[PDB]
Amino acid sequence: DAKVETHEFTAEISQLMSLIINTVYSNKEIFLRELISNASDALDKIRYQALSDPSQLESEPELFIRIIPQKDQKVLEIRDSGIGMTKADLVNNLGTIAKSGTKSFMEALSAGADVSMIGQFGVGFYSLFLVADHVQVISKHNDDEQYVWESNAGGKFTVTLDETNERLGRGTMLRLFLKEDQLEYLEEKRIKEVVKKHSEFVAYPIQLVVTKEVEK
Ligand SMILES: CCOC(=O)NCc1ccc(-n2c(S)nnc2-c2cc(C(C)C)c(O)cc2O)cc1
Repeated sequence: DAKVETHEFTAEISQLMSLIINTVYSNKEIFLRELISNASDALDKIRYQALSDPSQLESEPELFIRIIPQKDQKVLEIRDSGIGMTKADLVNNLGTIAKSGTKSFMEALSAGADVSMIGQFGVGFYSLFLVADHVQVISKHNDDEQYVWESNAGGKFTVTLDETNERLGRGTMLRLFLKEDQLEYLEEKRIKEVVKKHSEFVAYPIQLVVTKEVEK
């Protein structure tokens, strides 16, 4: 019965989340580019460590990004085998500590910036609220157990020891609970379109998991 630890977002991050979840910006599909870039960055970090110490890869030898539609749940999962995040990393990097990126980006938006520039401010993760109203971040770093960070775009998030999801081995899986009007991002054809348009230059395989009935 793992303790659910509740934490408060810094005010700036709560402010940014509210802006994104409510914005009517047109090009919502850039969320996927931002999340694939975060995955690629985490994969770059384990590759760097493994160049010196190859044993760091033994927890999951393959380096990949994997997109898993869960149609019945209205959930889109994005998994990577990058370096992952410890419990402390999840609490520190995903809410409690003000990122400079938040304020500068919000000022840029007020001045006319395109929401698509969010990654240039280091806060591209929060673009998921363009298409989702709830997210779980499941992560496993070689230095810690597997943990789940969870938020509903409010001012609070939780961190819980993971006793309910598939083991990642090493890496991170985002579970996006999609809005009711954004279910196109569960479709194979649409996902492929978005990946090919915005994520052509990625050094890791981008795998798409598709479920089909075996016909008679
Ligand atoms: C806190 C917001 O920061 C960002 O939006 N991007 C920078 C970033 C990129 C990768 C990681 N990361 C590391 S280090 N290990 N795993 C990840 C990771 C993080 C995310 C988001 C939750 C930030 C992700 O979608 C995928 C990841 O592999 C952390 C921060």
